[PDB]
Amino acid sequence: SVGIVYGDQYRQLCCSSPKFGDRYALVMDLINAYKLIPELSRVPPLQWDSPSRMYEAVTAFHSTEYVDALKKLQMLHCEEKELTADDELLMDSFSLNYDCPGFPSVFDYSLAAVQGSLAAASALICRHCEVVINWGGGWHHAKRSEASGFCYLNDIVLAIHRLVSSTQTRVLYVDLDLHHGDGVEEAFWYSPRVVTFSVHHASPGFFPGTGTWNDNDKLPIFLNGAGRGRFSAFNLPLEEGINDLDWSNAIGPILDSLNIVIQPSYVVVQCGADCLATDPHRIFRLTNFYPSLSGYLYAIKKILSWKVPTLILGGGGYNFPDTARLWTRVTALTIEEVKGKKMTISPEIPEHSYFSRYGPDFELDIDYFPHETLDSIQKHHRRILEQLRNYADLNKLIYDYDQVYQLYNLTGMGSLVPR
Amino acid sequence: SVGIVYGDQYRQLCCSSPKFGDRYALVMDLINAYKLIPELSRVPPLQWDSPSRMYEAVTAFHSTEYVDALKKLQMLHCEEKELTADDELLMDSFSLNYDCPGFPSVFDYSLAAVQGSLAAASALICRHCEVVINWGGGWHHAKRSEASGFCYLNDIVLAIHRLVSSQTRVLYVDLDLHHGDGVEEAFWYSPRVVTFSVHHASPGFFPGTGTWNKLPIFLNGAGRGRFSAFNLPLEEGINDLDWSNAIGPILDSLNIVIQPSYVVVQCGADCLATDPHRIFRLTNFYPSLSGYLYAIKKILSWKVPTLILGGGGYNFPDTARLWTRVTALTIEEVKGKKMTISPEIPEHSYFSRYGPDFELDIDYFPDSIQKHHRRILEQLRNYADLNKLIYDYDQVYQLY
Amino acid sequence: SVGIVYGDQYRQLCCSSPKFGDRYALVMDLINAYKLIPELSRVPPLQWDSPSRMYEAVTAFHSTEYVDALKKLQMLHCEELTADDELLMDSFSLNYDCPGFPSVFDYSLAAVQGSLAAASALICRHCEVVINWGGGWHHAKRSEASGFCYLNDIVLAIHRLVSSTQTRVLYVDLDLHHGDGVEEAFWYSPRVVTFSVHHASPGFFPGTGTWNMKLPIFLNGAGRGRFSAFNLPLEEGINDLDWSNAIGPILDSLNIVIQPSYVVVQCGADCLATDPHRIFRLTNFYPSLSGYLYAIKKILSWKVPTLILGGGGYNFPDTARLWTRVTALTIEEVKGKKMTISPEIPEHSYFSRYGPDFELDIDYFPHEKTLDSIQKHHRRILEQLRNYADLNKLIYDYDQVYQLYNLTGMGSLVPR
Amino acid sequence: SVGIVYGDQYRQLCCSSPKFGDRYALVMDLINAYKLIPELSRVPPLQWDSPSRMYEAVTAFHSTEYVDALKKLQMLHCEEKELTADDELLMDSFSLNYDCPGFPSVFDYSLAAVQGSLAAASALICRHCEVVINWGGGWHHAKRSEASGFCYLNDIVLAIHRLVSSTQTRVLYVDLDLHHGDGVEEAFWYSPRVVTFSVHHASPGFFPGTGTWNLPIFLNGAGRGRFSAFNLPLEEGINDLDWSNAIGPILDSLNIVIQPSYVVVQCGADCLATDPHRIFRLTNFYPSLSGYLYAIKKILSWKVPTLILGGGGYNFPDTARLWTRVTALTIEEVKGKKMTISPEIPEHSYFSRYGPDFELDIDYFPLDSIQKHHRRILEQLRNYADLNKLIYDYDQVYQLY
Ligand SMILES: O=C(NO)c1cccc(-c2cn(CSc3ccccc3)nn2)c1
Ligand SMILES: O=C(NO)c1cccc(-c2cn(CSc3ccccc3)nn2)c1
Ligand SMILES: O=C(NO)c1cccc(-c2cn(CSc3ccccc3)nn2)c1
Ligand SMILES: O=C(NO)c1cccc(-c2cn(CSc3ccccc3)nn2)c1
Ligand SMILES: [K+]
Ligand SMILES: [K+]
Ligand SMILES: [K+]
Ligand SMILES: [K+]
Ligand SMILES: [K+]
Ligand SMILES: [K+]
Ligand SMILES: [K+]
Ligand SMILES: [K+]
Ligand SMILES: [Zn+2]
Ligand SMILES: [Zn+2]
Ligand SMILES: [Zn+2]
Ligand SMILES: [Zn+2]
Repeated sequence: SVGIVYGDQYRQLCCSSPKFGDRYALVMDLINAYKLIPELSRVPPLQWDSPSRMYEAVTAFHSTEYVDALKKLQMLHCEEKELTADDELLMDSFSLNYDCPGFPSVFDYSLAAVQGSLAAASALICRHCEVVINWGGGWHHAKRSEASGFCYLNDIVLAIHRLVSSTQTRVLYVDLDLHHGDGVEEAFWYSPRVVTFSVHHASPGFFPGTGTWNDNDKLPIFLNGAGRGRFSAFNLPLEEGINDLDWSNAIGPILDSLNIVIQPSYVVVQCGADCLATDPHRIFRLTNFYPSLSGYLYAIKKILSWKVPTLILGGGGYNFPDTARLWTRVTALTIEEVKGKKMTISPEIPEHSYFSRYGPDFELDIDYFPHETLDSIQKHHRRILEQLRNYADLNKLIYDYDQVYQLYNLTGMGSLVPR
Repeated sequence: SVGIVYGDQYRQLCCSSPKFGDRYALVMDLINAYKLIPELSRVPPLQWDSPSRMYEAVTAFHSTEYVDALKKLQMLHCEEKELTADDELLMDSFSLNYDCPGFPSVFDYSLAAVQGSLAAASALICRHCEVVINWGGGWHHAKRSEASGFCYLNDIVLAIHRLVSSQTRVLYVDLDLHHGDGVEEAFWYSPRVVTFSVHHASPGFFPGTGTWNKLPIFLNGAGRGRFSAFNLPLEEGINDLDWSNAIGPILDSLNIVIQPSYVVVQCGADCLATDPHRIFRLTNFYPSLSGYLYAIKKILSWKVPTLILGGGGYNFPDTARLWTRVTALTIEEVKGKKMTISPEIPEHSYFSRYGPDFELDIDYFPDSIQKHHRRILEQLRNYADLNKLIYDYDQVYQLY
Repeated sequence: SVGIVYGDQYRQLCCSSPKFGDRYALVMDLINAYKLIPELSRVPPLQWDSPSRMYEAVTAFHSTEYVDALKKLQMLHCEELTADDELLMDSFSLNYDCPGFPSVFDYSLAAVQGSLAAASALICRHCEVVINWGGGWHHAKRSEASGFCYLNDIVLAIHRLVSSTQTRVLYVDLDLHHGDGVEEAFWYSPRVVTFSVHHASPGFFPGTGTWNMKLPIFLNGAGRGRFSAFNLPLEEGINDLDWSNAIGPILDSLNIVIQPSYVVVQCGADCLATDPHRIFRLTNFYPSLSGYLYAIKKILSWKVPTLILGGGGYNFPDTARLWTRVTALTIEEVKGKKMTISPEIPEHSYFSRYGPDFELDIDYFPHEKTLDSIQKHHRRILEQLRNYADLNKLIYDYDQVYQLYNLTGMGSLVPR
Repeated sequence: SVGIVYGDQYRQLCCSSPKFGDRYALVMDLINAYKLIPELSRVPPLQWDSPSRMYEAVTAFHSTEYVDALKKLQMLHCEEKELTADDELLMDSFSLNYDCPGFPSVFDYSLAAVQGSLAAASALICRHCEVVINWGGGWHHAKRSEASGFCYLNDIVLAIHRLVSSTQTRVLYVDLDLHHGDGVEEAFWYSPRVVTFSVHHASPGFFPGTGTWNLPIFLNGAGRGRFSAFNLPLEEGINDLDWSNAIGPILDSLNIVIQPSYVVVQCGADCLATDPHRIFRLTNFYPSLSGYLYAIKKILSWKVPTLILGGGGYNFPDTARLWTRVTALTIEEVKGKKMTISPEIPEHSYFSRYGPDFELDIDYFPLDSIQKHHRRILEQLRNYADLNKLIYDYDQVYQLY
């Protein structure tokens, strides 16, 4: 069973923010227009039996004072009067400003993603679904008491906490967004049982600034967790311009090696679409092509081949029609891999009420033409495999050198694997 | 609303240089130890959506080749190998040497101050704050294609450029011991940015400008910027009261005549009597009254949106002592809210650096100007004539 | 007497082309709004007593087959072309930047009418200077339209001047572009000395007026006209002061050696810093002094009868701002009568075109060298002037040219 | 109309290089001697309103650093002194050496061909002309940042780029030169909307080395451009008839399947039997029918707006003889007006260069491999149409062979 989170009120709330507009509606209606919905189990967003129960769920990660302020922010925007000087100071102390402003539905909107991702986690735990998709979740930047990067509540952290607390259990978090998954990495910085791995662009002044090299008389180093969590936070920063094949070859062996050594009970994937070549960021050059294979589809197919219960989340993606094109192909691929059932998608966009948003071509492939020794990252592979070996030793896990070696030897790079 | 620039990454980068060490941490922790943080709105440093957007922002003033060299200098210092002869020549061509050497974070460090001061300007433009403080910025010596005086990127120029491009005039006031040459040069041809620096000048003293230039005279701008660059050089040894009487009437007449839309103040603390320069004898005393606090209170009385920046200051505990009082004064004047600072340094992480006395007061025992006033008043009349500005000449004469 | 060409029908025709729109109207109405018109003598455009007399006048330079085709082009646009018609027009470059429109012949002829009348007013001594802001079309060739120019009013005016009763004419071309049509017309003629200052670079219109690439050389005329065509190409970015210092000594030297009976000045405004070409950085400032006003003031100080023409200029309000100052300066220098121009644009029906500032100075902020000098061009040009004087058996007053250049310590550049 | 690029400055620049001498003047003076100029619309070379505009046009393909170096090379060759060691190294890094040395007009000469072919493309886009000829263009070997084979700037790539960006638009490029058209092929390697087709000699060690087997296989494009680059390499000694039958069905198949909006033809004359290469044996005969005239007549029969360019040709009078007949044929096919050309060269300034016989015909007395290439090319065209979701009659196309 492949699950997908949706509902009537859920759709309205996910489409109520000023930044993401109707993106969620385009995504779900394109999935529906390609007749995928009858193949999927609807997973209803979680609801609670009291305000105290909802508050207890959200403050499993976020501070009480931060949740109080976010609810007040919504109350204030639902009325006419402006904020007092002391209300402004309170909101500024939680970064509820700039890129994370208030709007009349800001609390309900943020809470909805939490409701959907917690429901998704519960459907994996009780083995009702082998995979669950939530295209309304994936907000990786929010911190315990701080909004960041259009993210107000961290549905990912709360979903992972539910998985890891169910009954040895380890979770592997994989972050494919253009940006570093800083909020999820920070929440589990001291926790060996949640291993985080983000691949992303990093460069001076590019948001959020972390996930890359860190005094004046020593070579830079990668921080990678602390305390009991030492060696448990992984990062691969990449330069701008990377294409499908080079991104696939960059993360593929690393993903396979993480699965071999960590042996996770659950995988959580953030699948932000802002690495597409047609995203207005224009930083990476990934596609949604499916023969010349989309880096995204290569990575998802590899993750699903492990047969580990998996949560697939959304995230960034600022070309709304092209984000829908990618996530529709991810959804079809998940059905095929899990159910063994061929899913044939017409190259022409089907009739539906958002059809006119797919112009001028009205085709499923994004409108991009890919075009092309010293840009390699073999020293990153070596650094990351040494970190994985250190993680295994610290946590008294089997490090199967022979299997990791043969994996890397498939591409002639077995010498990078440490013993 | 009074804003202040800080953040966790910002703090680590502002403390990553060899010359300034952990100064920014002492400053912000003393402000926090005196319970001033809850009175202030945190302004997060600006971040960009692509490398191209960052480059476009910095090269609004600096040349692309200089920005390229500064980034390569950081990369080269993150590897063990020595520089090649060709790379040494490249860095020399941009003065990335001597007092502006490379180190492993030199580009991220320099850019951080630009991110802070651009966010500060935007907070003023959108009216979120009436005043914004950035003690990580104020690097007034860097030029279009040249590092100078421990300054690599000119965050002040970029901030002012954002302000004027939002009829808009900016008044720039430079209180540092040293002449603010980079900012003056950037706006040498611009009448809408009036610059005014007070500083020590004497033969061989850095950077050499801001003073008399067959016979000698004062240069003061060019083209349509003629008469728009003001300077007051002072002899060594000046105390709070004489420095205050020197600058006070000039500040008041500049505001009256120019009517600025924004004021930008560089508040470098190397004029303190206890700075190792030991050139001027200013204090942080708040009843003699600190020359710094006199100037800031006067500027804030104008009720013009204002950016307050850092700069020099090489006695790090006494720089923190001064800038903590400047921050409290700004809260008082803008919000109308009394601030009571204990004369004893409160216990906190850096308490031991304030020994052996642990007081907030620094440990100190406290016709040339008339001519400069006549010259500056004449220059201001010439500036107003050239720019068709309305001003009661006998109202501004009586200030002096 | 300072004359200026205008009239009611003339204004309509000069404002009838697709490229230049109402520019001539803005120029003359700004001159009128500053109250300069009562100081000037109106010079009416020349009219003829028959079609044959008009045709004879135009074909003093242009070919009969080119004039015939230009007349037919207007006729056709007053009524599609046949394939033979299209071939005919293409053979004369009556296409691309020089297309047809319903008034193309009358429009082109009008500039000729104005500049011929201007020349006659100088010849009979009615005016000491005449201004024609509807003329100055320096690119047109004897059988070819070029660069928005269909008929060469400058060539026809110079021909009238030089054939009036040892007469030599000095032509000075200040336009951004090389004055190739005028230079070509008089290539074999020693009695018309042409001097153009301009931008030149690879691919920039029209391509001539620079090195011909043995090291490259400047071509400078041929036959009896050898050494009589002068050129100074300049790199982009030059400001008022550097342009003034570039051409000032060369102009003074040309006057000393040539001793012209008439000067003709093309004053195209596309060197302004605010022209959309954005190549040179000249201004109209008058205190840091406009290069144009510096050069006009110098030329008028010679006290030689002078024709001042327009030409390029694609920021129409800023072209009017410059040419209004040129007009006031000409009155001041010739009459000795102070002309005070208010910095605020006066009320008139084109007032709204001068926003958002509504001031007379162009809206530009000048800003800022050792290697960009052109002293070898000065040396080359003075050698050419010496060669011209020797070929034509004219006095070469070395002492005077030397003292001129030694005012800036550059007397060593002058050849013996 | 039929347009042709010329002008006095254009003529001077096109005649300023050491390799091609006054070839362009012979071509245009023979066309004029046969009284063809009144039948043709003159297309003036493009000029720009600033250096920045020129640079923007040229760097639509070429790198800024390469254009900077080519301009510097001209500057350096306009002075007396030798190059410094540092400047020699700079020029070497762009292959501005060997067969692409500097000379006093090298940048203005190279830019002139770009000016002409861009103006030719604009005349087709605005529909002033149905066909435009530029015998000063056709420099197919230059790359983004590399000079090659006497080519410094690629006027063909820049012209094709203007054509494809004008409105969906598809361009068919046909390269008849003795050499493989590698620079144009490479520029559009990833682009399905520009289909390139070169017929050429290829053999071990022969310039430039590409356009042939790479069990070896033909590379044919990449990405969305897979199957969009076509090549036909031919053995030395081939005659008019065998070359015509080799390419004739390929050309018709491409037009039927691609349905191009524009055709661009490179017509380098170094396949002539009398070219000093002496590799192929084509003629300019118009009764044995010139392979060049066969191909041009076929392409013009499609009634698609067409650009005809020059290229190689190192026997200058015989190149003029061929291109004069190409020009007369273009007028005939487009206008439907017969062009009678005397078999004897007319009197004109260059008459003495056509001795000792002074005739218009060049002075020349005139298998399983090709069938294998045809099967391969047909399979590639089927793959191209499938990948690009184009509809075509499989047997109507195969019938052509
Ligand atoms: O995706 C994110 N985090 O994972 C995230 C976090 C912070 C900021 C942004 C964001 C989005 N946009 C608008 S798209 C656009 C981008 C560049 C140019 C023009 C439009 N700008 N910044 C996204
Ligand atoms: O602040 C500045 N510009 O605004 C600036 C610019 C250039 C140089 C310096 C500087 C600082 N120090 C160390 S303090 C010290 C001073 C005197 C004796 C012993 C130590 N030495 N030179 C500061
Ligand atoms: O003045 C001339 N000869 O003396 C002359 C001759 C040929 C062409 C042109 C001309 C004018 N414009 C439009 S202005 C403009 C220029 C650059 C960018 C944007 C607008 N474009 N080309 C002027
Ligand atoms: O045409 C070309 N590319 O399309 C091209 C490209 C590279 C080189 C050459 C070239 C020309 N010549 C001299 S002719 C000759 C040929 C053989 C023997 C004697 C003289 N030699 N090589 C032409
Ligand atoms: K990521
Ligand atoms: K962890
Ligand atoms: K100062
Ligand atoms: K200034
Ligand atoms: K000129
Ligand atoms: K002459
Ligand atoms: K070929
Ligand atoms: K192709
Ligand atoms: Zn993102
Ligand atoms: Zn200082
Ligand atoms: Zn012009
Ligand atoms: Zn060839």
